[PDB]
Amino acid sequence: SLAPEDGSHRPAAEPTPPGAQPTAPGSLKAPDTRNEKLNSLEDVRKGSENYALTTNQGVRIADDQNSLRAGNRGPTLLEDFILREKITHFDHERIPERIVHARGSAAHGYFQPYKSLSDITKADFLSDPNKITPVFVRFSTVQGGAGSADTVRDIRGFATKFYTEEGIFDLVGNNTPIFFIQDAHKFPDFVHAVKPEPHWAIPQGQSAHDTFWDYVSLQPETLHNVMWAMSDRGIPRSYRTMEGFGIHTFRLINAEGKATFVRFHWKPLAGKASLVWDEAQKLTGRDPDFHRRELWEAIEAGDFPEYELGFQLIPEEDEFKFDFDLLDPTKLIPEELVPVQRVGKMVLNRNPDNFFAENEQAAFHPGHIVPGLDFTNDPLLQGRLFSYTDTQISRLGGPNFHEIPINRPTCPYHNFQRDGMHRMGIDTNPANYEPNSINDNWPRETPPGPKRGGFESYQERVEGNKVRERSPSFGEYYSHPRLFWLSQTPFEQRHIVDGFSFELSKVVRPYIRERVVDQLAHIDLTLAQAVAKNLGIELTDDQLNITPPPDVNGLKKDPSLSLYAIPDGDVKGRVVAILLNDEVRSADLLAILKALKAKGVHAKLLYSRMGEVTADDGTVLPIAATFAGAPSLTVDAVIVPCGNIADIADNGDANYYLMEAYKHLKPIALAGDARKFKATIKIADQGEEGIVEADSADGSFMDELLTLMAAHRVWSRIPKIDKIPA
Amino acid sequence: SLAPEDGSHRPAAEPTPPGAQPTAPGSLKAPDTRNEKLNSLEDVRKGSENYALTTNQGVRIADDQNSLRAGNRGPTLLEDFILREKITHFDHERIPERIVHARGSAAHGYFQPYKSLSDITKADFLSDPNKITPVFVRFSTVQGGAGSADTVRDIRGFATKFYTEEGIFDLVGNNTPIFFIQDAHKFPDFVHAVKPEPHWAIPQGQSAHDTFWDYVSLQPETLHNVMWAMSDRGIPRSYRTMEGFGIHTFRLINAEGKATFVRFHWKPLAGKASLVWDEAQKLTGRDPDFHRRELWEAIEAGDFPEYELGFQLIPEEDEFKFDFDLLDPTKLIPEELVPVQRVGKMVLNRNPDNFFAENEQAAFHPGHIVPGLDFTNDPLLQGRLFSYTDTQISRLGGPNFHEIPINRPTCPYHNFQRDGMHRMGIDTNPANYEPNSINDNWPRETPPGPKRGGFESYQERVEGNKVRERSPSFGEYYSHPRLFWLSQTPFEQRHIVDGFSFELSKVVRPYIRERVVDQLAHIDLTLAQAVAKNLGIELTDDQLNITPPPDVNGLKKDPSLSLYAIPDGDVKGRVVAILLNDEVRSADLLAILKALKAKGVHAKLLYSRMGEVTADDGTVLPIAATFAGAPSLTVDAVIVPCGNIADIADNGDANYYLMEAYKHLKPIALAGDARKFKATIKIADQGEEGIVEADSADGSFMDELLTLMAAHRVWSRIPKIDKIPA
Amino acid sequence: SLAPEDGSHRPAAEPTPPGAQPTAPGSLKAPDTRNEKLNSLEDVRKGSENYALTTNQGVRIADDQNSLRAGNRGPTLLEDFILREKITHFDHERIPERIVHARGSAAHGYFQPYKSLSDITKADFLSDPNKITPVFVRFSTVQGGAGSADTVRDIRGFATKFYTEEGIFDLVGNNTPIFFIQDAHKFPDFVHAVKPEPHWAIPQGQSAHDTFWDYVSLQPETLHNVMWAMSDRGIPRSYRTMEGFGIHTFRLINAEGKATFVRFHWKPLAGKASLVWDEAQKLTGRDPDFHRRELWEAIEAGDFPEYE
Amino acid sequence: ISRLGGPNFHEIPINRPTCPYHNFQRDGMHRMGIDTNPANYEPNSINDNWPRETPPGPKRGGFESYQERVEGNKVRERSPSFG
Ligand code: HDD
Ligand code: HDD
Ligand code: HDD
Repeated sequence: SLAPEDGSHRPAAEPTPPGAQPTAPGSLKAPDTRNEKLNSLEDVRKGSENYALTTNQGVRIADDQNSLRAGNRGPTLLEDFILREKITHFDHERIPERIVHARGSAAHGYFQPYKSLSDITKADFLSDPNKITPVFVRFSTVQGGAGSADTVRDIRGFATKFYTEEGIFDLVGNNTPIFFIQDAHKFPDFVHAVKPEPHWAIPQGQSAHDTFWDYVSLQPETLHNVMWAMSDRGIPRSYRTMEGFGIHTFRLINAEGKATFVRFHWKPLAGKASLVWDEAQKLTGRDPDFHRRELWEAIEAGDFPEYELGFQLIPEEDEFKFDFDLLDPTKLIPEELVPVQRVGKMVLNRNPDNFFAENEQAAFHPGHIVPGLDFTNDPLLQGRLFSYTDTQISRLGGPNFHEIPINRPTCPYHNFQRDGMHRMGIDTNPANYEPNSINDNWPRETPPGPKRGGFESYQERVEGNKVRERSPSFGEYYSHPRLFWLSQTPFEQRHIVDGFSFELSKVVRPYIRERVVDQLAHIDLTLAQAVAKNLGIELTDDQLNITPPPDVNGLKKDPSLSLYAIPDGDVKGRVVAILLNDEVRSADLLAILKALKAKGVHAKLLYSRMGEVTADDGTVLPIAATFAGAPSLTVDAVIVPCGNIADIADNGDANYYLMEAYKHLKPIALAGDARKFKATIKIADQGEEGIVEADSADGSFMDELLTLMAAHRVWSRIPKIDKIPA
Repeated sequence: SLAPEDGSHRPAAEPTPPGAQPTAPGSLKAPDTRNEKLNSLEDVRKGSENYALTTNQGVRIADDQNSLRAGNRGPTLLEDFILREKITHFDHERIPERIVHARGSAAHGYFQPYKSLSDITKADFLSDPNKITPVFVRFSTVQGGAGSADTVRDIRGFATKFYTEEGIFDLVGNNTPIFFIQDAHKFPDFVHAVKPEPHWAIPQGQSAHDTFWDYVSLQPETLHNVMWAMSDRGIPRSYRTMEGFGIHTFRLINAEGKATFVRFHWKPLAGKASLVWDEAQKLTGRDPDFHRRELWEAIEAGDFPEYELGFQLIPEEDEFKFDFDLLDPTKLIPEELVPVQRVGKMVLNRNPDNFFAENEQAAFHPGHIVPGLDFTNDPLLQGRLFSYTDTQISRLGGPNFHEIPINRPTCPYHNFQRDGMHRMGIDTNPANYEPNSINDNWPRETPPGPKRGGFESYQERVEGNKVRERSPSFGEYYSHPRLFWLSQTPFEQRHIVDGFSFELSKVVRPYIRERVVDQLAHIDLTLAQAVAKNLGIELTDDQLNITPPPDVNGLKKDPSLSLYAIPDGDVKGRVVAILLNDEVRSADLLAILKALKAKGVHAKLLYSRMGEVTADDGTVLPIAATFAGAPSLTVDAVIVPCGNIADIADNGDANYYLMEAYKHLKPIALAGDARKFKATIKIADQGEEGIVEADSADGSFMDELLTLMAAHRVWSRIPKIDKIPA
Repeated sequence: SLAPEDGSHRPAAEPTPPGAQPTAPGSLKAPDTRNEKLNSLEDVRKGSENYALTTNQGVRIADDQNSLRAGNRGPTLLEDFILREKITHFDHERIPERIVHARGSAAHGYFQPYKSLSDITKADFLSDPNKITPVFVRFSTVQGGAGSADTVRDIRGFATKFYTEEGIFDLVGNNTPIFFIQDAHKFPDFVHAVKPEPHWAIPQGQSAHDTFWDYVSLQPETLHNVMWAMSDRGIPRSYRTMEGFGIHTFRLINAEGKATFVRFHWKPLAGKASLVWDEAQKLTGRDPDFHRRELWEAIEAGDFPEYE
Repeated sequence: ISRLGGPNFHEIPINRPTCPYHNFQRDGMHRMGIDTNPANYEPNSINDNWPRETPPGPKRGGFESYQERVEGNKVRERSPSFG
C-alpha cells in the first residue's frame, strides 16, 4: 500500500472551490450528477480499485517492472509478449489531431427549452418545456495544435452536441457572429494563410505573421471577422464569459411546412469579459492551460457554466429587406434590427472521465441536423456539409466513428450499412439491403410528419445556370466592420487599434502593412490613422479622402456588439489573490473571506514560500501558491490584508504582483499599513478610482472591492499605465 | 408488407437438415443455444424488426430511393447528408485481409475437460471437469485470398480461441503436424514463393507453379510438409473430417513449477476423410464455398462438429531421447513412440450472426497463452510471437483490437494502457502509471501461484553466444518424409504420386521438376520413379543408388499417419443424391429415406428441372436441385430408385452424374430397372464391389450402401476408372 | 550460382507464343516497348541483378536464413532488427481491396485519334491524329473478391486511364451499355444484394442466390441489365472479345461553348465472343485465372488487344 | 506503422538511403518502388538468387552480430548492479 494513511491522496466527492482538492475524473468527483447520455456510457467505463493488473487479453501480470531476459543482465527475449503488448499500445497512442480547432476543452451537461416552439419548428427537442436533452460541449481555439496555449488571440469555437430523441443535432459555432470568408472553396487558402508558415512551421497560435495579413490585404471580405479578432473578443477571460453564434442562417420547419430563417445565439450567464493583450500573451507562458483548467475547476466547484439559447427569427418574405444578404456569413444581423429571442438554457455540470476517449475522439458536424431544421444556400455552410463527414475517415479511423461511445446517439439507430474498420455493432438482420422481402422490409422508411417522422428537405426553389460565381449581393466589405467599430467603447477602440498595430509590427514585409492600412482607411479614418501612426506610416491625401461606407439600414452603432457598453458582469466564479505576510491581521482576513464567500468569489492565499503562516490570533493559514507560482494574470483582483507588512514590503515578487495587476487594469485593495504599496504603483496619497483603501477591511471596504469586480476592469486607469514599468 | 402472406420467407428456429430451410444468422436460427461469450455479445447485437430506417446519427429517413437534387431531373446537391453518409460507409467497408489464411470459416462452441489436469498444469481451463470454456474456432486455407475457393490443394488452418477465466488462450494450429520451414526468418520467403507470382498475380490458391517448387527444390527442409500437402491430406472432405495440430512443442507448467513438454492434437469425432484431386479441383468451380457451406449447414442441422483435444507429453529429461529435435517444427512426434492422451472435447454448436463482424475481425495469436502454459525455443514459434501482434495494427486499425467484441475476454482486464485509435473503454482510474500512490497502486500485480496468480516464465537455462545459426540437430530432411510415405496405404501412395505429378507438370521450367525428382529419390525410390515416369524423366544410375534415410528411432511405419489405414468412418452428416424420375416407385423411396434418417445421412432429391414430380402412388415429391445444379461432387453417394426409368435413361446429365461419382470412387446403388445404368459405367451384368444392386431398395440394400459409405470411398475401383470418360 | 548452367531459367526478351517461355515482368520481357508513361516510371523501377541483399535502410545482410538467438537452440533476441524489419513489412503487405471490381487485370498501351475532333470538343488528346496518349487499362469483374475466379457470370468493368497533356482522363466503363439501377443512392442496396450474404459470406462471384433476385423482383429497373447478365454477354471468352461502354450520357464541349451529348463505346478488334455456361463454370475450377492469364500471354506473344 | 501510415516509411523521401537498397520485401500501403525482379523470395534460381547475401568482412561486408556470450535463466529481474 503506497497511499498515505491519512487518505489525503483522494479528493472529496463533493463540490470544492478551485485549489482545495486535486481534480479528478467526473464520475469520481461527482458520481450523483447524471443524465441520459452519462448513464448510457456506463457500459464502457472501466474501474481499477481491487482489480488485478492484466494484459489486454485478461492475463494477470506478475512483474510489471522488468523485461524478460536471458539472465538478469542479458538480452531481452522476443517471447516477452507482456512487454511487447504494453509497448505496442503505447507506440500507437496518438491519432491525427483536428485540422482546425485542434486545441479544445469539453464538458457534459443538459439543455431544456423554456416553452414549446411547435409553432415555428417541429424539432422534438424544442417541443415541450419539460423535455431534457443531454449535451456535450467542446470549446476550442482555431489555429493552434492540440498542444498549444489557451489564452492566444484567436477566434474561439463553441460546439454543442444535442442527444435528441430524434437524432444527434450538432450546433457547431464560434464566439463571433461572422466568419472570415464567403465560400467554402477558399477555406484551405484562408486556413493555410493563418496557420504556421509551411517552410518553418512558425508561428503557433498567432495570426501575427506575413501570410495571414497578406491574405487579408488581398481579400477584404475577411475584414469584418478580422475586426472582431483584433478586439478584446479575441482574448476571452474564459469560455464562460464569451458569446456563441451559429453564424449561418439556417431554417426552422414547422408541422405545417412553414420555413422561418433563423440564426443561433448562446448568451453567457456569467456576462461578457475579456483579458487585455499583454496579460493574455504573458498568460500563454505562465499557464498555457488556463482556460482548460478554469472550465474544469468551475464545474468541480459547482459554478456550472450556463448559456441561454436564442434565435434571431426572419420570415421567408423578409429575405431581402436588409442591406446585407442573409446568406452571407461575413455579415451579421444587428440585434437592433432583429432581436434575439430566448429559447432555453444549457448547463454544463460534469467533467469527462478520460480526456482522450471523450474530448479528443468526439466528432461534431453541422450537417447533423434533425427534422424541424434545415439548411440554406449560404455558400460557406454548403461546403462545410462535405468536410465534417470526410475528415473523420482519417482522424477517427474509418466510417464507424458514430460507434465510439461519446458519439453514439441515445435514440435508436438502425439501417443497412455494414462493415468498416472496428465495426462494433453485430447486425442480425437477414437483409443488408432494401427493398427486401426476407425481413419484411425492416428497418422501414418513415413518411414526413409533425413528430417522429422522416427527414425531408424543404422544397425551396432553385433557378440558375451551373456557375462558379459569387453573388453580387456579397460584394460589400466595409459597412459591417464600421458598424462594429462605432459600437465599441473608447477603450475598446484603443485595444482594437493596438491589436492591429502589434500584429502588423510582426509582419516582416512592410508593403503588406501598408496594404492593410489602406483597407482600414476604407472602414474608418480614425482607426486607420491611429494604426498608421504606430507603424510609422502616413496616409496619403487620397487615402484621407476615402468616402466611408454607408450605414447598415440606418444604424450608426449597436451596443450589443460591445463587450462592456452595457453592463452584464457577474462576480460568481471569479478569483482574488490575497497576499499574505507572516503575522496577518486576522480581523481583515475574516472580513475579506466572509464578503467573498457571500458573492461566491474564490480566493488564493499567496506567500513567498509554501507551507503555512500564523496570523496574529494564532490561526494557521495554509498557503495555496507562491507569488511567482500564481501570478496576478490568473486572478481578477488583488487584496493585501494588514499585519507585518515589512515582511513583504521589500519583496520584489510581492511588489511586482501589484504592478502587473495594476497595468492590466484590475482592482486592488489595500488595508491599513498595506497602503504603503501605493508607492510601487505611483498612486498619490489622495488615492484614485480603482484602488480600495481604508484603515481595515471591515465596513464598506469589501463592497467597494466587489463593485469594482462586477465592472471587471478599471478602464479609467488606462492613461496612467504607460508610465508603469511592468 | 413485402414478405409473402404464407410467411415462407422466415426459416424455422429449429434444427433442419441442409437445404430444407434458408440459412440464417445464428442468433435467429438457434436463439436457445448459449454460452457465456454468446451472451456477453448481446450488448452489441442489433435487431431490425419494427424499427425505423435511420442515419447513423439516429435521424429517420423518409425516402431511401432518391438523391436530393434541384428538380427531379437536376443535379445532385452537396447538402444531401443522407446520401453522403450512406455512400461514405459503403466506400469504406473493406479492411485488409489476413496476410495468410485469408480464406476461412468460423463458428461458436464450448470446450470441457474430461478430468482435472492439475498434476501437470495449473491452467485454469483444464482444472475441473465441470468448467465450461466458450470457444470461437476459425478454419482456413493458407495461400488464397478471402475470395478464393475452399476445396483447393492447401494446408488447412485450425485456430481455437478459448475464452478462459484467466485470460484468452489461442491455440493456433494447422491440419498437419509439421510446417514447411524451420526458422521464422524464412517465413516471407516461403510465403512469397507459394503465393501468386508478383509480376502477374497468378495462380490463386495453388502451389502448382514455378516459384513454389523452386523454393522446395532448394530448401529440402520443406519436403516433409510438402509430402502431406501432396497426399489427400491437402484436400479434406470437410473441416469436420480433418485433424488439428499445434505443431510446436510447448510447455505445461504445474503448481510445483515442473515443466512438461507438450504437443497439441485435435482428433475429429467424425473421423478422417478427404476428396480426390479431380473432384476437389472441379468443386472449386461448381461450388467454391463448399467447406464454408457444409460447416454452416451441419451446425444448423444439429450435426455439431466435435473434436477431442489430446496431449503428447514428454518429460524434461527426455528432451534429447529422440532422433529428431523436439524444437524442430518440421519433425513430427510419432504416436507409436509418444501416444496422444485424451484431455477433453470441443463442440461447435452455433454459427455467427455477421460474418464480417465476428469472423473477418477475429484475431488469433499463439502468443496468447495463460499461466500453466509456456513456450519453447522452437525458432519458428519464437518468430510467430512477434508477428501476430504486429499485423493487427494495420489489419484491425490499431492497438485496441481486443475491444472489438468477438475478441474481448470474458474475464476482467485492467491495466494502465490508454488511448489509441477507436478507443472504446473509458478509464476512470486517477492514475495511468504504476507504481502510483494516487489510486493506492491499483490495478496491482499478482504473485504467481497455484491458481489465479500472475504469469511468470519458466526459468529455463540459456547458454551460448549471440548467433544467427541453425542448430545442427535440425539438419535432417528425408527420414520423416519416408516415415509418412511408408505409413500410407497403396492407394494413398498413388494419390501422392499423382499430386506431385500434376503439380510439377504445371511447372514451366523443366530443370525445377528434375531437381524436385532428385529430392524425392533421397526419400523413396519407388516414389521417385513413379513421379519421374509421369514427367518423362529418367533417373540416373547414381540417383538409383541413393541410400534411403534411416528409420525414426527404429520405426518404419506408423498407421496413425494414414487417413484410411485404421477405419474411423462415421456416416452421420454425410449426404446422398437421389436421382428422381417422373413416376418414382414410392416403396423404394420410402425405404431409402427411412434407412438414411436412421443413421443421420441427409438426402437431396434431384431431377432435370425444379418444382415437383408425382410418384406412382400419388405422393408429391419436391425437387431440391437439378442434376447440373447439385453435381455428384457435392454428395457422398448416389442412389437411383426404380420407376419410369426411361424418363431419364437417355438424359446426358443423369448418365454423367453416375459417371462422375463412379470416377471419384463413390458408392452407387441401383434398384430395379435402375440397374440399366450399369452400362454407362461399364459394369458387367454380375456387378462389382462398390455397386449396390437389387430388385428393390428393400432388404439388405440400404445396409450394403451405408456400409460402403462408412468406408468413405471404394478404393478397389481405382484400376477401372482410367478407362472411364468422365 | 543457383541458376541452371544452360540459362533455361530466363525467358527470351522477344515475342513468344503462350506456354513457350515462362512469363516475366513487362520491362524485362519487352524492354523496347515504350511510351511516355512507361518511361516516366523509370525513376521508381528497382533492379536486382548484381546487387547485395539489404535492409530497407541499406544495410547488407550476411545471413538471411536465421534469426539471431542466444545459442543455436536458444531464444530469439529482441535486438534482431533484421528479422523484425523483414517480418514487419510482410505483416503489413495487404491493403483493403476495392469495394466493387476487386478482381481485375491490367496492361499498358497507347491511344491515338483518327482525325481532329476540334469541331465538336476541345479535349486535347482528341485534337491531333499524330498525338499519342499513353493509357493504363484495368479489366475486372464486379462482385467477387481480389482472389475470386475470372470466368464467373458477372458484368465486366473496362476502365481506361488516359494520361493526356491537359490532365488525367479516366473513362470508367463496363461491358454492357446500361447499369442495374437509376439513382446512386441505391448503389449500396444493390451491391449488398448481389454480394455474398452477410450472415455466412456465401456465395463468391455469383448472383445465383436469394438476396440478389429478391432485389431484382422488387426493382424492375434492374431487369434490363439482368437480361445482359443472363445472356452470354455475362461470360466472355476473353477481355479481348467484349465491348465497352461508358453507359452515361456525357457532354462534348468545343471552343465555341457548344455542348454535344455523347455516349462512349469501345469496339473490340478481335470481335465479340463468349463462353457457354457449363464451360465457364467448370473453368472457374480448372483455371480461375484464365482471363488474367490470357491477357498477359497475348501481350507477350505480340498479339496486342485493340479497341476502337 | 501508424505514425507514417505503414511499412514503406523508408520510401518517404527524407528517410530514403542514399546508398543502394535491394531485398525481397514487397507491397504494403503506398508502395513507391516498382520491383522488376522475377523472384520475391530467396533462395531462388529464376533470378540466379539476386539480390544476394554478403559475408562479413573488413569493408562493404554483411552485418553480423558480435557473438557475445549469454548465460542465465529466463527471468524478469533487475540486475543487482543497477540498485
Ligand atoms: C469546408 C471546410 C470548413 C469550413 C468552411 C468551416 N469549417 Fe469548421 N471545421 C472543419 C471544416 C470547415 C473541419 C476541418 O471539418 C473540422 C476540423 C476537425 C473536424 O472534425 O471538423 C472543423 C472543426 C470546427 C470546430 C470544432 C468542433 C470540435 O470541437 O471538435 C468548430 C467549433 C468549427 N469547425 C466551427 C466552424 C464555424 C463557426 C465556421 C464558419 C461558419 C466553420 N467551422 C467553417
Ligand atoms: C512469423 C510469421 C509467421 C509464421 C512463421 C507462421 N505464421 Fe501463422 N500467421 C501469421 C504469421 C506467421 C500472421 C501473418 O500473423 C497471421 C496472418 C494474419 C494474422 O492475424 O496472423 C497468421 C495466421 C495464421 C492462422 C489463421 C488464424 C485465423 O483464422 O485468423 C493460422 C491457423 C496460422 N497462422 C497457423 C500457423 C501455423 C500452424 C504455423 C506453423 C507452425 C504458422 N502459422 C507460422
Ligand atoms: C456511388 C457509387 C457507385 C456507383 C453508382 C457506381 N460505381 Fe463503380 N465504383 C465505385 C462506386 C460506384 C467505387 C466504390 O468508387 C469503386 C470501387 C473502388 C474504387 O476505386 O472505385 C468502383 C469501381 C468501378 C470500376 C473498377 C475500376 C478499376 O478497375 O479500378 C469500374 C470499371 C466501375 N466502377 C464502373 C462503374 C460503372 C460502369 C457504373 C455504372 C454506370 C458504376 N461503376 C457505378
